[PDB]
Amino acid sequence: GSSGSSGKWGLRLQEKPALLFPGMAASTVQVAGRKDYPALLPLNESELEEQFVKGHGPGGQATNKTSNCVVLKHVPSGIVVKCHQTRSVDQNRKIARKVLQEKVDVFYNSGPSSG
Repeated sequence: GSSGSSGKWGLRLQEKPALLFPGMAASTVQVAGRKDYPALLPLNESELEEQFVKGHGPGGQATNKTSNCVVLKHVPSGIVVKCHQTRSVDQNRKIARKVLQEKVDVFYNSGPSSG
């Protein structure tokens, strides 16, 4: 075997610390809080397609009969509705339009329903 040594002497220096300065304290935007800003959306009546019931085809049970049942649906939303309030087609149209408007509103303000 063998051995050895190394008397590595040395010196050092230092001084007192100095002062510092403060930093900025900015701010930023927050969440919306709410999430249902829109409601009862404008349903353009000139953008809809209606249908009229004259009877029903062979379907066994039920098989609807001739009535002033006006049918209305939303094109982009595909939601359909069948209302019958009076014997007047144009009165039933209005009533069908308002009920469809309520349904399309939530379909735009929210998502689908199980699908």
